[PDB]
Amino acid sequence: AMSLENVAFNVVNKGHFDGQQGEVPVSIINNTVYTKVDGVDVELFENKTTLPVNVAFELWAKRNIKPVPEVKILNNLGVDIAANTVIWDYKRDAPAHISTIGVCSMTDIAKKPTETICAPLTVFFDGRVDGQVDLFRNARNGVLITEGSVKGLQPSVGPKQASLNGVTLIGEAVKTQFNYYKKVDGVVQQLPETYFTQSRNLQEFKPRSQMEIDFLELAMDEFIERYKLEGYAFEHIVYGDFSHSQLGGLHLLIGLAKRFKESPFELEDFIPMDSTVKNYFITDAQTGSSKCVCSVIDLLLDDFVEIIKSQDLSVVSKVVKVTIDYTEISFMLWCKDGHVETFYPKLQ
Amino acid sequence: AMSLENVAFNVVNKGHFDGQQGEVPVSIINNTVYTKVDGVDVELFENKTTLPVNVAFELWAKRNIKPVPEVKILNNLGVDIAANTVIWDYKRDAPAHISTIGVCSMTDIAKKPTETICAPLTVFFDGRVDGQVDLFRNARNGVLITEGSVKGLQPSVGPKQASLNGVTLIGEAVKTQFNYYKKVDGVVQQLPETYFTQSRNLQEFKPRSQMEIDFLELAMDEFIERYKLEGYAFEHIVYGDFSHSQLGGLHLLIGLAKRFKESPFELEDFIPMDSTVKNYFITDAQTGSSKCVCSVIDLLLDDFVEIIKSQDLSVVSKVVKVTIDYTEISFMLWCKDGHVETFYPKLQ
Amino acid sequence: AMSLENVAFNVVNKGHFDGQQGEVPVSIINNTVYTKVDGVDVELFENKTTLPVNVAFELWAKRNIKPVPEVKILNNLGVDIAANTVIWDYKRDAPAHISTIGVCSMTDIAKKPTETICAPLTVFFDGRVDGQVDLFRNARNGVLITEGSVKGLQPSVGPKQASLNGVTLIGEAVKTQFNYYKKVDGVVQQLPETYFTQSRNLQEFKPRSQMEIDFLELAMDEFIERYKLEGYAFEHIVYGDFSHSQLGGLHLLIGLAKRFKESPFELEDFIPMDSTVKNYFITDAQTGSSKCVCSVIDLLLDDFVEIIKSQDLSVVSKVVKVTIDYTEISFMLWCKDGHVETFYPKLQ
Amino acid sequence: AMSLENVAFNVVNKGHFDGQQGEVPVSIINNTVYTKVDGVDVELFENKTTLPVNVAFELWAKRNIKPVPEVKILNNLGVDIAANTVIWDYKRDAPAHISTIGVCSMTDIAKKPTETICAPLTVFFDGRVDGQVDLFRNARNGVLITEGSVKGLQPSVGPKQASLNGVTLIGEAVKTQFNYYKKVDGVVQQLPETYFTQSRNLQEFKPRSQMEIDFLELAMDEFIERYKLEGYAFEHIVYGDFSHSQLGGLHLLIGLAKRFKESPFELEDFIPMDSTVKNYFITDAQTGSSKCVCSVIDLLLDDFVEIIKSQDLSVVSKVVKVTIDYTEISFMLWCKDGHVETFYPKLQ
Amino acid sequence: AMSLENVAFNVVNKGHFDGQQGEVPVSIINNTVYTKVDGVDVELFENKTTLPVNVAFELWAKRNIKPVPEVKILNNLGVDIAANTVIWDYKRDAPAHISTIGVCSMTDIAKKPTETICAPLTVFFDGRVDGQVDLFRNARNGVLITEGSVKGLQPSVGPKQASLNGVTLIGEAVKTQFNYYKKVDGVVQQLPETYFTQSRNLQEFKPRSQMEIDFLELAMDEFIERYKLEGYAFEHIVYGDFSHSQLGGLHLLIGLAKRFKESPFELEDFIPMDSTVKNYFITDAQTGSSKCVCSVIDLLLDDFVEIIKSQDLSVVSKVVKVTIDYTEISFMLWCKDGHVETFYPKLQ
Repeated sequence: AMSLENVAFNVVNKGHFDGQQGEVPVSIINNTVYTKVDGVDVELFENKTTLPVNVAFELWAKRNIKPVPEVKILNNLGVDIAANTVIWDYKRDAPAHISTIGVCSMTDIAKKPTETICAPLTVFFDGRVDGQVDLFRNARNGVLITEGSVKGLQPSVGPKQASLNGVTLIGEAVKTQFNYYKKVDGVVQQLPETYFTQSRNLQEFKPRSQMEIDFLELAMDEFIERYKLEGYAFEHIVYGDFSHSQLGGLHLLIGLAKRFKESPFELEDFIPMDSTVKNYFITDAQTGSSKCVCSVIDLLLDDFVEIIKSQDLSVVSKVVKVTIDYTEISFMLWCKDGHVETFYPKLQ
Repeated sequence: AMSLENVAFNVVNKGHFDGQQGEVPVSIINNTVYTKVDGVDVELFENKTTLPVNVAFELWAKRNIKPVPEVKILNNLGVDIAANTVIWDYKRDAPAHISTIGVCSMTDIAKKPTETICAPLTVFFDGRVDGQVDLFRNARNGVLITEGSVKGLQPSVGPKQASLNGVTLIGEAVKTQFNYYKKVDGVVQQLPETYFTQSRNLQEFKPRSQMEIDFLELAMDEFIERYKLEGYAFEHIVYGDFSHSQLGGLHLLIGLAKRFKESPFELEDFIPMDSTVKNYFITDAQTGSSKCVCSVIDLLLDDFVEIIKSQDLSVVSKVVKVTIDYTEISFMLWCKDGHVETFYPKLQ
Repeated sequence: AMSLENVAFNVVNKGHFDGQQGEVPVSIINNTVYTKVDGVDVELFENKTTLPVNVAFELWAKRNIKPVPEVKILNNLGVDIAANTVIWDYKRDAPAHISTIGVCSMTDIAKKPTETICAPLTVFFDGRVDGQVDLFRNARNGVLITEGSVKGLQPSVGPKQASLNGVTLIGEAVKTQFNYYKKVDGVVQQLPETYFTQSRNLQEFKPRSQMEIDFLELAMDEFIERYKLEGYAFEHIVYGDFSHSQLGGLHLLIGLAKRFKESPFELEDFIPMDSTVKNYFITDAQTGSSKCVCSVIDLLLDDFVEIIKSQDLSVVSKVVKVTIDYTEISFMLWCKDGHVETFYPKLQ
Repeated sequence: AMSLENVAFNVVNKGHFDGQQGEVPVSIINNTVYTKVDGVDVELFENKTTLPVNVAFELWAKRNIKPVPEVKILNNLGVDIAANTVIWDYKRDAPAHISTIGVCSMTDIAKKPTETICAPLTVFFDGRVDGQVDLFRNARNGVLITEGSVKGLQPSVGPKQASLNGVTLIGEAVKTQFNYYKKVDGVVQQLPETYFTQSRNLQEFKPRSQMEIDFLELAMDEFIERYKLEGYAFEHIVYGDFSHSQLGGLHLLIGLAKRFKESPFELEDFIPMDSTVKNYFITDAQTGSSKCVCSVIDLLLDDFVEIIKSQDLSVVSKVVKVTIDYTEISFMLWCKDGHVETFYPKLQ
Repeated sequence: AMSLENVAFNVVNKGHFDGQQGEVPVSIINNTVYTKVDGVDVELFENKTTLPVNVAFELWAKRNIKPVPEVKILNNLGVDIAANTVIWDYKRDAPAHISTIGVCSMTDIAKKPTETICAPLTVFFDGRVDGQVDLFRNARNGVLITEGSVKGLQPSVGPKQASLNGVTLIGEAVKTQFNYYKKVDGVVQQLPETYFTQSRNLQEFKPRSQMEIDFLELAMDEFIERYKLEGYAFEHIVYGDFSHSQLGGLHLLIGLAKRFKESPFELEDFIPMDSTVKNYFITDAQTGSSKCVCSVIDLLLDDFVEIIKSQDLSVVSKVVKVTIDYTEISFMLWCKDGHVETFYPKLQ
């Protein structure tokens, strides 16, 4: 019994779509959904998607309000569609997937993920919903998340953090660390050994290790001494070189966060989307040092130190592949006389 | 149980809103309403109104599909709103009235015309719908149409023609001639004795009298001779003077229709709406004779001859007030030596 | 080397996309594509589709300019996508199919119809293009058109008419009659024995048989006498009953065309798309007789006479399934005392 | 002498509409009003309303720039329209009322509030403008604000705060505390005894009592001890329970402000408008505790303590009505064994 | 004292901008200008231009309503801007020139054509307006039209036809044949000896010579015999070859008009603008013969016969430059054994 007026009633009264009966008067003007509240129009939704305004409104109302995997993880695992839910991409202000299964009549390719149209697609299954672990078992392609153990299936421990209504957090009142399972052409995959990005903000950056606490509190030369990082170019890669017109290094989010406490800078997110590696056009406000494409990754400083210290420093230029968020991230490693010159997530 | 998807289901399956249950998938993109038919979007409605697209769609679906009074009559009678129906203005491609009573939740000022908000508005009542003659009796202001007599109420015989789905016609299978009643401040008002405009097109103009048949067949001089119209300036007023840069006269639709059979002309409808008198920026294609504001009225030629022959031709300039479509239309009558020079529907 | 400026250069210089090199300055304002010609913007395309303006522009430029099957035939045969071409739907002013194969980077689901994503879709193949008969042989699902025989494949002779740039015609300088082939799940399907709709207009209707010439010339009673159609309700079904408020019958396009020569009527195409059976909200201008859903089919009068004369007239109400344009069209046959009362393409 | 170019001249030169003569060149592109300043377009106004761009621009230019009652007060008092001013709703970025009286030709229902169309509407009168106290005296329905005493009328002391150009403040250089008067059908109303919401922000929250200073400085168990609030569920209602997946309580703005100093949270304002009680979809970033509909009221903690301590705690579930901002606010009071379990502003 | 409300008042009351004082309430919604007429919005203008809606509305209201040169002539003469008028392009529904001089504050580059910014632009001057012949004399660049002689200036007799409000006509009540003058870099230029295109429609085509009357009446073979056109390929060039998939010839409008009387065809105007030579994607409905780029010129058949009979037929391929509408139109002349094979307005 789906309608625009019922989706709007649910938004107004329940904060989101909750399957409740009722209708509120709605008006659609351009890309905005309004509702009449005491004779005046109140904005309910501004469409930032490439879908029709009323269709995007319904998918946003029908979004998953439980902690879900971050869109970058789902993309890295090859998820095409979700089973009977909408994973809302809060970085793009749009649905994470083109089509739905049992969600919205306009976007639905099927009502149940058992339909033969879903067989070639990697369907996302949520073990927290009844029957979805069995639906994954029967599906040809899919990704499954669970809070606990699945009989006979070997798990992949995912990241500590998940997205709850666009807030990335490590849950204390809710579980955010999931077990991951993947099936390709009916065969359960052995998910690779992986590092995870920490998904922190520059504004509210918090250290998650004694090494990260020491990076933010110590001076550059004290930290590099304490952690035996001489010859690993942390001055360039992590701290950043602001002495020339082209900003040197600055590829770790912790280094950007440290810089941010002292002086501000403009980070232009020219491709605004969730990804393991982010690219910014950075302009340092203090010096005027800038870089059009400054690739930034948020790895735990210990994990980045482990990666850089596990590389052969005998070649001038070399690609270093690292599994991060289940995807293969290529890095460019540049050395001279057995010491690191630069190390950065490889641009195109 | 009103919804956008239900209004669209009714349009698709019933040709208009018919109160049927069901929903079709709808998408709204800009000012157009689409529906998915076999995987592709099919346009159902293009909003040409100043109302939100979904609101205008519902009012158009909920339009009156019975022969109704032409919008010019309703306007001339001071109608502000209709009771539990939508009079669709096909000349403006929009609802004839801003608000509704018991039609659409967005535009509704009341559910029943008995609500105190309707008391100061001239509500249109349709005696063909049960209980509407009683609602007119209780209404402080209103206009009533009926197919027969209402005990005690003195009728006004309206025009022969009515509008059925945008087609103005004199009904043969349906009744289009109504009795008119009006109330101002609780008091039934006597509607004036009036002429009616014939509501004809220039393209499909058909004569409705032997005088009109003779105007279209006889040459200018033999028609003026046959009907004793010498000294009444029909050469200027009805036939039109195309000899100078400013187009002379041409204020009767029959004269424009006669001209149209010999040579074409541009009629620019700069205020596109239904009205007793229409204004056009006319450009004669043959001669290049033009007039920015050429007021045109479609009176039966006999009725126009009666009006012009009932005037005193002894004054140079005089306003002549004639009741047409229940409204007083001022004409400007210009005479010299007891003969008409010009007679035209008075501008501004 | 695809670009908006190159697609626009091809439109301006070649009349459509022709793979020519070059660029013209383009501006996009709202849903319109303009080009600068001597300092002023000239409109190249108005987007009437639900796709982005630049994407719809490219698909329209890349439209098939050879005589192609009419969209109603393709839909009736279950075509989902075309192989390396765009079938443009001139009734909807939009692409006939959502996605493309090797046409446009934005709409492409594949570059070649051999990609596993195309396997479950009924791909349209054109035997007039090199390698497409082979691609049909390899396709899991598909519809093939050819100008001659394909060794081993049993053909279905299609309609005489095809669509060349939106003009439906029976080709004299070009071939418009194709052989049809269909495959469902790797298996070549036998297309049914079918009648074809004639695809004529009400305005430019031309008779295609001596029976059709006699329907338009002879009066109702002498046509029914000459062709022994007494008791088959042609007075109601084909000629139409305009005596009551609800318009009776009028389900054959030839009957509407005959009526159109005497007096005009409004046909409201509330679902504007190509289909075997069309639904119109009809208002007869002469009488005021109207019908919200008047289903109209354009069959050759001989074919309609054959269908109605091949029915058992001994039951009060019965569904009659007739294959027209490869699809099964249900009719409702109503009889009384061994005579037809009504016969109409069954609604909903 | 009202024009778009004159309204724009006033905005550019006076900061708002000031009745000054002059014109600036204006361009309208979609929902934005621009002005040419030295050959380039400078944005003057982005329309966030459901009114036409030029009409909304004029109403915003003609907004009241004196401290006015907050829109939530006006709505609670039943104000329909303002007399010869525009109360701009800065929460909705739109006019607070549909129509105007003597403001804008497009929205005006009358030029003077003495017109019979205004008689049934509750017109807002400002005693600070000459003759408005007399206009209220003569009006059938209305709300009057004054800075001082009105002869013969008994006042209602309103809130300390008013809105000056969207900034809610307790005036020091201007008077923001008004006397309120209301008339219904010619009869001056006895306005009810009421509490007022404090209209504070979460970001710039400031305590307005020693109890509020102690709530923010003391620990939970110290405050509940000092103010004898044991058994009143302040731990749940005011402090908030973040231990479970559903966020417990958190219905007072002071409690949200206290939480905000320690850790951040997402408050989703799904119905963005001014109201006595606000509803937010809250997600606690630290714990992942969330609630789709968390009703929040900003009462002075002393006023909330007075309300909760004046309730009978002997029933399991009970509705408690409290007059806040002249409106009746229903609360849900849940008790067990003579102690409060929860107390919250009642959702639908 | 220019305003949107005053431009709209002039449109409503005068049919166009007439410098009259007054204002009407206006609303702008998207690309449409509306006015309130008795409580409802009536559309005044739909913007089809790339200028802001209110700016395009003012330029259309301020359009030249006197017979003016056709836009193709102005373009061929290199006109960039008009002096104190707007030449409205009715083929593009937009101003013919980007900027104005003394017309609209938004588009104005100057108030008087004597401003140094106008010196490098070819300004159009109208000798029918006081002081414009003098402004042409002082102009560095310009085109002047006059109804009579200008002392000392050698005239160019222009075409018989001009455009009066979008209607191209040879004036009888107005003068449409002008004297043309041009200045490049202060120097009066001698305009070439030229043919003129006749500016006729396919629908309302009328012959303008005994040769043109004979082309439309006589069969192909007897016209070619009567006018001694054997060996000049009129069968291909003028009559058109519809026997093959590619439509042969058909480059003269009279030939298209003759064809149009027997059977219809689609002419796709892919570059919709006024030009000496027009390009159409033509599809013959009868045969299915088509051509993506069919260049069509409307020359008087006598003028085309004179051009083709004045060519040397001894070379296989040759470019023939003919002056038409003051511009040099290149034709491609193809011969074999002393006879014409084809002659067409040379593409790209």
